[PDB]
Amino acid sequence: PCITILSGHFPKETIYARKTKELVEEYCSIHGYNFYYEESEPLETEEHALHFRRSWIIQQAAEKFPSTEWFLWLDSDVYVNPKNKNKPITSFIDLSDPNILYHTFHEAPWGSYPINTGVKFVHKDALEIEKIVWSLRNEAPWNTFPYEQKTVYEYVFPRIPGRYIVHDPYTLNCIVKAYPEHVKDALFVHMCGTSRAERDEHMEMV
Ligand SMILES: [Mn+2]
Repeated sequence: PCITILSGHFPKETIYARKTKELVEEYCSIHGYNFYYEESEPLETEEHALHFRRSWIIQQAAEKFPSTEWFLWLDSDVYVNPKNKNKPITSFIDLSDPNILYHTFHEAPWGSYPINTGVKFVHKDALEIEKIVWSLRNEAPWNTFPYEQKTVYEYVFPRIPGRYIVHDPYTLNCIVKAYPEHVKDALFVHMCGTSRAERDEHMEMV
């Protein structure tokens, strides 16, 4: 399928995010995926609004790449494992069921929520849903942690029974501290919960 990977970060001075951007862009070039990257400074800078911004950036990606079938959001703290950069996304996940609108990933047993949306596949037919997710950013309880992640799991999922899958995260949302043993074989490696300087240091070793 036509896949558009999207992400974003501000400011440009944040080195780890420059590096993850580079690796994602390279990965897209290898497999012919579209790549959308939001470099603008957010107008709403509170923690909740920052987390929700992915559901606004997806519309940017849809406008730029109208032929997209699958949108793939990656946090700026996610990168493509160099060992696996020559392998397409479809070698790791089956996107053939026409009924699915979201592919998401758990973070068990080490995490704190049933899904981790640092990596999130959204079908083109869920763009109007993402518009709703964005609209909920300033309404309780969706404006409370974990924000868009809670909104997807607790607002969206109940309303689309059978049209989402929660997958093991070992290859596609491979949280570094939680699944160190799987990092080597992952496609998407997720530097979740760590500081900027810690991320800079990790990326230097990549
Ligand atoms: Mn993250």
